[PDB]
Amino acid sequence: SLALSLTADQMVSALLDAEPPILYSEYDPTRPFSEASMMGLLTNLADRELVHMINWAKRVPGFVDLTLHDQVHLLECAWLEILMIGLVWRSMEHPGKLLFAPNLLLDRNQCVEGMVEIFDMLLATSSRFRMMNLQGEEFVCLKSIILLNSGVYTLKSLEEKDHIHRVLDKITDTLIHLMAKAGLTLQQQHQRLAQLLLILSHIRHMSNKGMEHLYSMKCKNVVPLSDLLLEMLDAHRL
Amino acid sequence: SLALSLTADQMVSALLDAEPPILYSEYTRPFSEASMMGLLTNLADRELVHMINWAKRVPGFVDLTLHDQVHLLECAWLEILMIGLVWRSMEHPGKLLFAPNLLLDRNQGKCVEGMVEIFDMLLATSSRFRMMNLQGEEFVCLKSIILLNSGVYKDHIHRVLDKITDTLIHLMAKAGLTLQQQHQRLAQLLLILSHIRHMSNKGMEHLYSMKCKNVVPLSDLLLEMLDAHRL
Amino acid sequence: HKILHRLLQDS
Amino acid sequence: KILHRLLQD
Ligand SMILES: Oc1ccc(C(=C2CCC(CF)CC2)c2ccc(O)cc2)cc1
Ligand SMILES: Oc1ccc(C(=C2CCC(CF)CC2)c2ccc(O)cc2)cc1
Repeated sequence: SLALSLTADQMVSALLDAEPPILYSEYDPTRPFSEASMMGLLTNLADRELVHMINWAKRVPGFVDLTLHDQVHLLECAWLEILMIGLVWRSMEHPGKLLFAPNLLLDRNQCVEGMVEIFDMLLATSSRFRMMNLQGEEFVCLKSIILLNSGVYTLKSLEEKDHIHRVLDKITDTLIHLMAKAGLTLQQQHQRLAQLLLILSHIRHMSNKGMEHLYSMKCKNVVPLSDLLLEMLDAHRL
Repeated sequence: SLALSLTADQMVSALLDAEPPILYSEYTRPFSEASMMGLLTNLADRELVHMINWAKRVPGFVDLTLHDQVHLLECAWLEILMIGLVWRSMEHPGKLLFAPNLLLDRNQGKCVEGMVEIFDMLLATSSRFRMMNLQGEEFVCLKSIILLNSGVYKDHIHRVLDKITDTLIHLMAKAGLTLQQQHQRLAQLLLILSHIRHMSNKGMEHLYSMKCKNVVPLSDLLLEMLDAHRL
Repeated sequence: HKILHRLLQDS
Repeated sequence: KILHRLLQD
């Protein structure tokens, strides 16, 4: 595999080049909003983002080395986590607001459903990234870690697992390398590494609660969930 | 906060001294949905009392307001129960040591809807801890991290979390690991905390389902802890 | 109002 | 499965 042969800077360059674009929503300020229609906006946005995420994952070093079944599994497990960390990343420069799209800025007020608790958790995570001064190089490393780690726990296949483990170690070294170049001391490096990885626990949480919320509305017969989005959601049941 | 003035060894021994005991279940191998969840509920309820007293002895936790202590415990109680479970189950591959007199395998999770999936997740996490040769000193650091981080969305908790991070590194350096091995092992341990969170949320759904059925009597304490996640 | 309040007290 | 197909193409 070429993923294990990459240097830290090459790993960063690869991840930066693999970055998906920022998509627009069909939001219209002149158009009346509703509880269902707002979810429709986010649904339609996430659905289009998924296609770009799938192609993004293929450019993540070490991912295509895996079997198709393992690739499907990891994406099924992490798709909402990856969407959310992207959302949280885009919302850094906007305190108290979530930038779903360049034409779609929502605050805690402009709400629903139960979603308002999830909104607050996303806002708090964004506030966290902001105060940590999260860098783009760190962000792409974190997002790649989420992809490979979120799904990972005969005969073998075990072989697939420790390959992911080695790539995860590589991204770990990459993170440390980035912080070292930033001029951080060894103590500050370990602390920041810890701070960054603990956020992944929160992203997992928001994903799980979000998945419950998405499954909740799917039974309410409210919003056109796309064919792919129905697949990704159904994989987490239950 | 005295937690910050503590040395690494003082932090470790404080966490070691705060450790709750390994409790026993009552004295038949569970298969039914009732007796299985009946024994687990009774055990967990008694474990919760020890967890609360344990939390108050975790450095920095008492310095928080009571409402913050409540919030953190409500958020993390199942995570804490589970990491204790996978720790106890380390020396027993393929089995979950809920109690020394209560060893369960995945075959007993089969007879309960949506249980065996969580069982396998717990078994995989326990197996991972075993392959990493997780030490007790590391375990108590991780469990304290869960308590303080899981609901943490403040400056005080931030520094305490950094303090525990320094404590983990101290332990690894004490064990003779190189700087490279230290930050690699630190990453591996903390990434497992993401899986622990996932299992907790899945377990919480499972408990909410059991509560809705209403056959296994829940304690009022367990109810409040459970209802805290109802959103 | 919560049991957890009482138990966390008992100083 | 759609995800399985998109990963191929
Ligand atoms: O770029 C993003 C990130 C997250 C979301 C979603 C969110 C984030 C905010 C949550 C709080 F309500 C709901 C899940 C989402 C996903 C799929 C759907 O069908 C609907 C919404 C969309 C685009
Ligand atoms: O030491 C432990 C750890 C976890 C559990 C439980 C778990 C772990 C395994 C889950 C999947 F089956 C279910 C929840 C649990 C908690 C509260 C209850 O009322 C009932 C069970 C108990 C004791």
